[PDB]
Amino acid sequence: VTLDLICAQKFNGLTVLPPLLTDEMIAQY
Amino acid sequence: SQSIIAYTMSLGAENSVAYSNNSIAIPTNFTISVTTEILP
Repeated sequence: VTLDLICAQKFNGLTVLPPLLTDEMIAQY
Repeated sequence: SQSIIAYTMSLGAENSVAYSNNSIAIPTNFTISVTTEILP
């Protein structure tokens, strides 16, 4: 699964917020 | 002298579980607990 249009989205006001728990912390659980 | 601070999220205390082929743990005591749960 794969987590550029992204660059273009940020020009129109689209924002993506980061997750609180990282991928490593998920692996710890 | 209090101020805002930034820190890494703690994932809980680290404990290494003792493991052996001849070793086992039998509870010698118990406690009756009351948990409170709420739902709308």
